[PDB]
Amino acid sequence: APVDFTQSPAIFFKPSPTDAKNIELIGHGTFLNADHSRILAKRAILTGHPFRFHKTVVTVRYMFFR
Amino acid sequence: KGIVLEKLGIESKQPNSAIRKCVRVQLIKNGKKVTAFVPNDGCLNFVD
Amino acid sequence: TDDFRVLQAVEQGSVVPTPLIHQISGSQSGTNRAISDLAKYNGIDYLALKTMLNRDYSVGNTIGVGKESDIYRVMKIHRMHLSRLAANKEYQFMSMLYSKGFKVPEPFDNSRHIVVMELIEGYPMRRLRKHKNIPKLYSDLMCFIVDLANSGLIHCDFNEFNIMICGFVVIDFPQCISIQHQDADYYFQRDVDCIRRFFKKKLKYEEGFGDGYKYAYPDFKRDVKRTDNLDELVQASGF
RNA sequence: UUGUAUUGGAAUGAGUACAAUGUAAAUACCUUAACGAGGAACAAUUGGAGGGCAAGUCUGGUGCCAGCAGCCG
RNA sequence: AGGGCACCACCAGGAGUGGAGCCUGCGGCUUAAUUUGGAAACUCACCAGGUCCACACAAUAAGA
Repeated sequence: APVDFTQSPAIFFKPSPTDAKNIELIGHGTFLNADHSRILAKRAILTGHPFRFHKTVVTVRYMFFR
Repeated sequence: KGIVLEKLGIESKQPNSAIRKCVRVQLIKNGKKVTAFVPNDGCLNFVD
Repeated sequence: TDDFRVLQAVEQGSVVPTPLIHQISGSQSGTNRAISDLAKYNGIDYLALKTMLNRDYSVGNTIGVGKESDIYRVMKIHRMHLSRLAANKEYQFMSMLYSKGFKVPEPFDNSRHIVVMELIEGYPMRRLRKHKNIPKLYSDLMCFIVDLANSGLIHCDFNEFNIMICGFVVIDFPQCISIQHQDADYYFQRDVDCIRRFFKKKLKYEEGFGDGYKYAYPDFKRDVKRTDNLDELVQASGF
C-alpha cells in the first residue's frame, strides 16, 4: 500500500449493505512501518502413526504411500 | 507530568533475563529528561 | 557456530560450576540459541568436529579403524588432551617430507586433532606377485632408503605392510628415529634385509643397486653423507 | 442442646408522600396518615495465599519468554 | 608424598594370536524383506498376495 509518514491510527471494516449503517466494524490498530525485510512463511503439516516399537527404532504408517 | 518522546526496552541485570519496557519522558516544568517503567505487561500498547 | 566456538574457547578458563555457563560465556537469544542447536571424550569429539565443518565438501564414507586412530580425500582422527598433540606432530612431519622430493601422500589440512590427506590409488605391496618390471623396482626401493639416511632419518619398519603400489608410495612412518641413534646400523640392516627377503621369496629376483649396477646393494657406511639434517627439524630420537 | 439443607409467618428503613413543625422565605433533620423485601437483584469492596507475615503438596495453561518481585528470590 | 597389593601388572619363560584358506559374531553395503540387539515349514517378531470376523435410538420376525 502507499506509505504514511505520520503513523496514523487505523480502522478496519467490511461493507455490508444489509446493516442499518451499511458497515461492519472488525478491528482497529496502527500503521507501524514500511519494511520489506519482513518474511512470512506459510506452513503445512504432514502426520503419521507410529505402531511398532523397538529399543532404538520406530516404524511409521500413513504419512507416505510410495 | 511529562511528554513521551520514544519507547524503549531495557535488558535486566544478570542473573535475571528479560527485556523490560520503558519510555523516555521530558518533564513539562523543567525540560529535564527521564526514563520511566510501564507496569503490567501489555499495558505498553496504551502509550504512544 | 560462535555460540559453540566460544563455548569451547571458554573451556580453557579452568570441574565446571553452573555459573560458568551464565557469566563466563557472553544475553537474550544467545542464552537460547545454544539450546536450539545443543538440543540436536564424546563432546570433545561429537561437537569438536565443528571446526573442520566450518573451515573446510563431502562427508565421504567409512574406510578403516585402528587401535589408536580412525580413518574415513582421506581423513585421519586420533584417540583426552594428548590426541591434539599427536596429530600436530604427524601433520608437520609429513608436510616437511613432502616439501622434499619424497613420495609420500600430500597433506592438505590439519585442525583440532584431525588431519586430511590425499587418497592413494594403489593396492598393498604384500599381495603383489606379477609386476612387469621387478628389476628396476628393486633398485628404486633400495635407493629410497639411502635418501632418508642422507637426510638424517631411519624408518623403523620399511616393509610390505606399509608400502603401496616408480609407482610406489610410502603410507606411514611409525616410530622413526634419527641417524644419530646408537642402534642406527642395526635397524638399517633390517630394512635392507627385509626387502631382500621379499624379492627372493616371492619374486625370485635376487647410481643404483643390483644387476646392471656396479654395487650390489647399499651398506650403512656407504652413501651416507649427512646431507640435510632433517632430524633436527623434528627431534625424532637421539638428539 | 449443636451443625448441614425442604418449608412458614412475623419485624423494619433505604426510598416516595398528605400534613404539621422548622425558616426572613425555603431545603434538610426530628414527628407522621398512605405506599415501600425471598436469588430480601433493595446483590461490599480493596489487597493477598514461599519467608519476613494471617492464609493452598488444588486444577488448567505457558516456556527463562511474557511476567512477578520494597528485600531474600 | 609415602607405603601396600595383583601373571585381567611386570620380570624369567612357554603356547601363541596378528600374515594364508575356511567357519562364525558385530558394523557397514545391498534388497520387496535381509526382524530385533544349533531359523528349510512352524518358531517368526520381517516381505508379496489372498480369504474371514460392542453397548444406545429407527425398520423387520414366527420363521430373526
